[PDB]
Amino acid sequence: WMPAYACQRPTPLTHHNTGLSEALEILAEAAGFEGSEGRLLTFCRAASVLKALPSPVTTLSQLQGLPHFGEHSSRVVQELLEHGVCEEVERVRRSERYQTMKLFTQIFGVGVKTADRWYREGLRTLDDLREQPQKLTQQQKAGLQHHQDLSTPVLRSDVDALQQVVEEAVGQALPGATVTLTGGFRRGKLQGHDVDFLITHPKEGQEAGLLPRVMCRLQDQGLILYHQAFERSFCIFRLPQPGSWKAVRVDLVVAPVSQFPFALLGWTGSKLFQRELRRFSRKEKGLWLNSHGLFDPEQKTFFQAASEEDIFRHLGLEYLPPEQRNA
DNA sequence: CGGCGTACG
DNA sequence: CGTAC
DNA sequence: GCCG
Ligand SMILES: [Cl-]
Ligand SMILES: [Cl-]
Ligand SMILES: [Cl-]
Ligand SMILES: [Mg+2]
Ligand SMILES: [Mg+2]
Ligand code: NA
Repeated sequence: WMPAYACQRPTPLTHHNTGLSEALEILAEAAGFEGSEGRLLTFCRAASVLKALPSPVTTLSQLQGLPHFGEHSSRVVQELLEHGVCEEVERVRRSERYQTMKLFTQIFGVGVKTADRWYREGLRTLDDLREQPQKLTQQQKAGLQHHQDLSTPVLRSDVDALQQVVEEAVGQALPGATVTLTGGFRRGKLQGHDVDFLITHPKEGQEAGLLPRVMCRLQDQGLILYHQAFERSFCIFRLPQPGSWKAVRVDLVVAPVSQFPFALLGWTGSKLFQRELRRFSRKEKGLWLNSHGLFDPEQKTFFQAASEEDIFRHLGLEYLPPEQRNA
């Protein structure tokens, strides 16, 4: 009744089991902070199953037969159904480890391994990190300086303004080039932690060398607070606000038009949706999927796709619009 | 038990 | 090591 | 942690 891969089922942005999925996602996050990738994936997948259900889970029997619910995930749900709280989840939430790893990994430039090393050195607060800049990269320095703004949700209102500004620079860098909104906003989210754009040009090959030209133009307009031949840029942008401005994370990616469907699919996400789709591709269909293409390793050939619809058809999956990829 | 997505900066 | 979905 |  419920297929086992998230790419086999529609997952809307808002759903009927918000509280249950949020709890499982706490345990998933905590597993990641400990390096337990398998447990992170199971808890993420169990959470996603609940997002795909057509109505609220009210009784434990409704978990019977659902993929990715075993003893542990089912006990979490049972406790939430019976008591409104799961003791394990609440213990994680208030733990010094969870709170500090979350605070540290939320920094742009800091991943689990860096956060964990700082944790073991006894560091606990952003001010702890500011006092020891000897230990910070230029990227991490930027992430820490801008941390407060970057912690403030980006709004869909902000996105339209940013896109016009990116389009202006893109059009000077390469007339005819296009800018497409991707990531969470393309899936219908009303706010986000960053804004994701995919850039291409209708004439194959004309996109070569494009992103340095775009970045130089944005920098000359005073709009770049931070950035690093390249085709992906992870920037911090200066975004107007009434009488002031705020820093916003923006990701720019260039793809040749031949690869655009694959890049659009990949950069539209969700992150879990894409991992599940690539796992499905490889394990169920024997095809290797990434944001550049879809490879048949028996015939040693790449599938040509003109659309995301083509890619779903290639993989034998019913098409899901971006708004239903919120796994 | 093995597997757990796959890229670029 | 970090980044992205 | 769960699937196959
Ligand atoms: Cl694990
Ligand atoms: Cl300004
Ligand atoms: Cl990729
Ligand atoms: Mg995003
Ligand atoms: Mg992004
Ligand atoms: Na980070």
